[PDB]
Amino acid sequence: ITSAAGIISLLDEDEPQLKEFALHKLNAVVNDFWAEISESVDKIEVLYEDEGFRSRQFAALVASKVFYHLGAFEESLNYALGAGDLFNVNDNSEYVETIIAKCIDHYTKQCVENADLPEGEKKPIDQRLEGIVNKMFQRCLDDHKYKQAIGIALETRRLDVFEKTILESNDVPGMLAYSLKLCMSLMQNKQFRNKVLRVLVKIYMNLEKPDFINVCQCLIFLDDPQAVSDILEKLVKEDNLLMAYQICFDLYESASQQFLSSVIQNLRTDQTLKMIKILSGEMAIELHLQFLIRNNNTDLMILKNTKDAVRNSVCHTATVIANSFMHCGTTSDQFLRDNLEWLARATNWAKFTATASLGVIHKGHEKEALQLMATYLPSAYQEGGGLYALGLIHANHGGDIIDYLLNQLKNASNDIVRHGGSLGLGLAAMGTARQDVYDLLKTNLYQDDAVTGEAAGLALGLVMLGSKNAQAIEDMVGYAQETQHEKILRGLAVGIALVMYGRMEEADALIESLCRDKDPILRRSGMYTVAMAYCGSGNNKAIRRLLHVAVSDVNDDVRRAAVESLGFILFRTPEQCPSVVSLLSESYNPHVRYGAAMALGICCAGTGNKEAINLLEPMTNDPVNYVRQGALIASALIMIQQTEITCPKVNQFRQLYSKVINDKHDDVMAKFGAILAQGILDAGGHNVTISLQSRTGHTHMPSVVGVLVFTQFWFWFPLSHFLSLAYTPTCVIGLNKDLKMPKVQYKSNCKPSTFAYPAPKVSTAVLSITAKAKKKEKEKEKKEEKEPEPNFQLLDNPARVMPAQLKVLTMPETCRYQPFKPLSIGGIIILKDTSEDIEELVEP
Amino acid sequence: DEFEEFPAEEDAHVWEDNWDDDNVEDDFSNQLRAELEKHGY
Amino acid sequence: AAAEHSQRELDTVTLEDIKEHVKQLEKAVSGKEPRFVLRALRMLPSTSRRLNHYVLYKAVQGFFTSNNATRDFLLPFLEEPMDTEADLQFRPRTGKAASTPLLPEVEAYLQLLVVIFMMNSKRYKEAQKISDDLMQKISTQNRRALDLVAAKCYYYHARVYEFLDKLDVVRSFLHARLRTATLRHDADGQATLLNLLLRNYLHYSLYDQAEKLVSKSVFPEQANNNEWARYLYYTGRIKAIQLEYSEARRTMTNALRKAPQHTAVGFKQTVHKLLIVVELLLGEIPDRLQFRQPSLKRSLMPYFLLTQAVRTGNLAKFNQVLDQFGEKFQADGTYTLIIRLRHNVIKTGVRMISLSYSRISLADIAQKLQLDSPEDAEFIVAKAIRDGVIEASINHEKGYVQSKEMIDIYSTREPQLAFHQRISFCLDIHNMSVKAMRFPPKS
Amino acid sequence: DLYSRYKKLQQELEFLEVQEEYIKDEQKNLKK
Amino acid sequence: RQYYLSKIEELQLIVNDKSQNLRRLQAQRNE
Repeated sequence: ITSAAGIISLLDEDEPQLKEFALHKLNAVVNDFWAEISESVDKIEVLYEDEGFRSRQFAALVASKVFYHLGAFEESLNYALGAGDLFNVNDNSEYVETIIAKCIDHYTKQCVENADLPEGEKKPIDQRLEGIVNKMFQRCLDDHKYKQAIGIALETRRLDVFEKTILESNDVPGMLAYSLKLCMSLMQNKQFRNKVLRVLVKIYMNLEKPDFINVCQCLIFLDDPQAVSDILEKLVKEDNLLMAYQICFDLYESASQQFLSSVIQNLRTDQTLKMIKILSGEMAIELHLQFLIRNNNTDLMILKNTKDAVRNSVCHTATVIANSFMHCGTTSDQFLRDNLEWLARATNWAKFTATASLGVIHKGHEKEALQLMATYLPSAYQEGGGLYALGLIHANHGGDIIDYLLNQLKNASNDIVRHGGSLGLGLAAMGTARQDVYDLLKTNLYQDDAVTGEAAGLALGLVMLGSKNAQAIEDMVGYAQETQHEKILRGLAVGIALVMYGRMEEADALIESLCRDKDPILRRSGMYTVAMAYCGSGNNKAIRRLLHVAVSDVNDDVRRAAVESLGFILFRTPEQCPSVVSLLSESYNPHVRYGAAMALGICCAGTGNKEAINLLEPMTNDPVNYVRQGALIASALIMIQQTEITCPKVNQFRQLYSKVINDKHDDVMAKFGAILAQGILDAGGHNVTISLQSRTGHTHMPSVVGVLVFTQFWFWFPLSHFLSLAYTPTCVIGLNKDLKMPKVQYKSNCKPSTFAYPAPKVSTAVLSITAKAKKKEKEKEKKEEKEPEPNFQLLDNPARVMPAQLKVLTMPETCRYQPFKPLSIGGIIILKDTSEDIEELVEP
Repeated sequence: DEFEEFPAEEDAHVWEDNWDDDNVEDDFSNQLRAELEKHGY
Repeated sequence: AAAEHSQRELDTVTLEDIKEHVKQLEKAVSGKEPRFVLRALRMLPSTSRRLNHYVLYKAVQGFFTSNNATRDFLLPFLEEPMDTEADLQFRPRTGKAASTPLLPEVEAYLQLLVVIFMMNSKRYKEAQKISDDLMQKISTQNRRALDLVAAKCYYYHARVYEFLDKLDVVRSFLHARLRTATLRHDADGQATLLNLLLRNYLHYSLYDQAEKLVSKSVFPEQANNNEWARYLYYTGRIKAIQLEYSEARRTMTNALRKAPQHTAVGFKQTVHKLLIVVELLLGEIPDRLQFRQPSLKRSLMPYFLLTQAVRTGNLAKFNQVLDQFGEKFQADGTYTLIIRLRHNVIKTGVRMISLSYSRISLADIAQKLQLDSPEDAEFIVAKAIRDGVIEASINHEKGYVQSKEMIDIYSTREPQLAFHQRISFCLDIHNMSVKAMRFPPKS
Repeated sequence: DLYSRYKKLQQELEFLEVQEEYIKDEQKNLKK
Repeated sequence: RQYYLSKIEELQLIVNDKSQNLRRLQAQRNE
């Protein structure tokens, strides 16, 4: 029957043998009578506590089971761990399942702490506890699918098992791709991220034919320039070439200029000259330039109805900035050439935007530009504009242009020309960290000429981009709480913002020091520094730091830079973000509402989420003028390159943009969003898209910087063009050899139809005899009586495919020539050339 | 939710009845008759 | 027959009720709210009846029918109807839905209905095989919602074993099955299992074993009213036997207050049975409005003659009642408690004397309680004073039991403390109301 | 998918906590 | 594989109540 618990009387006795039969028996009946044995405890505990008992390792099991039944898990593992063999190894019963769950649950907590303090101070880990987990680790390895233990592997650090799991049978190296993706996306410790990456690279190298595409992509995050340099050299010496090219062509499309400048330098220490030529970015712009020029199609009609609808207000700058988008990187300045007298209807600063607008239009023009800029615009503003215009053409890639810009900035009127000059030089040597440029930029900043400062500050930040230069941050801020001329602070606010781009923990002091300064401009710079320093990784700590200021702080400008700054840090996961701001976007002060729209815009770079859009739908009717302005821009920013089929509101907004612009009694500010929105929708002739995220999951430093300084257009219209940086041609080049541009014919998967390139009184009753005449008149009338569609688009190497359709693209298997780098991710890819008789060269 | 687990295992007088009523004792007049007679004599 | 035609109409409506349950059951699984199931499970007792063999067959031929072995398990265990004229194919699962394995909620729900029908059909073993397999199915099933549907089946499974009249085979099973819930932070399943387990314990009189289980275990505070009422009775039964009388009344009266207004004529019958006997042993004459109530009128009439005995204190009358009605008490499981009273009738009269008199001389206490000697009362007078049935002090210098001089409480801190327990609950009610408020995710 | 579901869920919980904290603040600040 | 899935199935209940909670707090706010 077993309806009693007097056995505990046996354990009260003194015969060591008699205890064993009692202790054994309880463990055979503890699963039911956990009650009485709970009061025993000490009795069973002392048996294990005593080192002389013959079967102590059995005492703990029974005692551990009693505690597991009772529920004090904190003590259940302790005794479970003390025992061995029979303790839990059985790995069969529910009590085992609950104890093992904690034990592997307990293990991770220690290991996470240990990896924090590995300088000998690391707290010890019990071998039995490690024994059980690794036994489990040895269990999870040999049981079933390893794509699970890997997750538990990296869940509790333990890199050894991580390497063992993937290196083990692992079915296929496909689980390596699964692990890699998890390491990039769902890893929140950089120090671990580096350690995970080292494992992922090391597995890459030992492979028979190492995946060069992933390894270089893996390395970039790991920040290993020299390591990639040696890889490049061996690939060349092994006569790989073909695979070497994409590794270079994929490299320039993700890495930073400092990374490249270092990687290029290693190589210098024939083909390598080709390698240098393509890593520096000569080729990408040229092909990207050849694409946009060859595939350009901008509907000039949209501008015309906006140019004629302009009431001669300050929206003349809007149309001058609107077209810059509609022809960014297209060299098709027909509109400015065509409408010339009107272009001159804007004077003073707008002349500075126009002169700049020419630069963005010739985006990525390179060598011809230097003369090109002097030809059209050879006036303090105009000359200041041209020098700023010159920088846009050579943005991120100045090289030689920097030396000319340095010389030209020095010789200037110490006015607008200096303002444009610093912005141009800063943009040109963006991230170069060059000391020579930085020293000159400082002198202009120390000039303290107001308008000069607003550009020197940004130029100071951009040149020091991501450098963490202790001198720059101390120097930049030291000017902030020591200068009048709020304008100079406005540049410095963003200027010191970009100096901390992507460190993501490294300073975290400017983020806290700035957020406490009384000067509201510096606060905003502190909030932006959260955006530039935490771009991508949606650190829940920061997002809580930043939403706080947007709800409590008083100076409304900081509040906006609070809500807006969310997007930069949540942009890697556009799903969460349309929910976080969904309620911010109706806050009582219209400034916070504005931040919601820009937050929604930057947040959703190019996705037609239709969830962010619907939030902006009601906003576009908002009573405040600037809340409305941001709404359209935020809508237009997310809705770039998307046809009514892709998102069912794109065509709805377009007529709303037309209606707002063509209206006469809306404030100019709403119109400025309208005009700017028009340019966003058709930027680059429907051939570019804005996506801060890089093709391979990286954070695009040129693109992310572009939006942040663009959002600072509320304080300066001429900054507006900085969004040109965020336009990445959504293109796939079929480059097979170094220079060959074969007329590859490859196909897509537009299922039900094609999309992409879009667009090119009353009868009075008189009922007396109306019906009788009509009914008699009818009597007189009687008397009188895609399946083969595009998605097989025969497109040259410059074929425009939007990000959503980079996957539905069908490999050019039908064509004799097929790509060797996997042709499903847009960009520049190497066409795997088939047998001889190579032809179809394209070089217009 | 009848608790079928616990089995659900003349005097139709309306008035609510108090404990003291059940008490069995001789009528009041006989008490006073005794009490008055006892102290009366 | 039109009775069955309404029955199949009842079947279809029960199927529609089930389909409502299954659609709600399938609703909760994808609705992300286990609350939905509770509605279907409360209709369960209502839909528990009103079903014959055609009901389940068409239900199981309407539900499931994925060709799964499930059909092969309960279809044989229930009589199958003939080629009925009204073959309303009630398949909430159509093709792919049939192809998709039934969610652990609906399958148990349908299987429980078979289990219920098994009970309704007295087929506790086919249900046993059904049910343990149900458990053998739901034992592995680890969802969050199935714990609810599992909890209902458990008591029925405990109930199927309950009619099986073993209760030890499930003593262990319900004893271990409980531990599965607690290691899941599950709310309802832990509650339902414990009550069935305890009923198991009292049914064999292992009060010692039971008293432990409540000692270590913690009953989920956010528990079903129905369950909260049950656990309070079983704890009251345990506490009363353990001689913790004063707490027995507080829980039992609280257990009674939680009875489902007017559905459970029985539970109110038994609790009142203990409350009346429990109260007597503590020295309080129970409420008279009890013994006149309709449902408890004849049921408690056996206890009625007792409570009249205690107030009368006529021991000869008290023994006479135990001689006659005593035997019936055993079945109620109370005879033992009454036996305590027989040698405790003196306490109340000691309370009656302390409630009215304030300085009664001991010799007088002996006269008014029938105590043999003035000396004997002293131990009893002190003892009642000692045991906190009185609030008096016996000044032995001159043999008078002084009662405590009562104070103006409103000027002392008692009223504030009584208001605190009140306000804390009142504020908590606001938080509990506001805390849920179940604003549906704005559609 | 055993690990995959795990990180998305825990990330959601951590992020939903931030929404709670912000909303708790804004309710307080609005009351002001 | 069982513990790794039971753990996700309890954190799922907690997030579920949080989501129902966040909806309410959004409702208390917008009013």
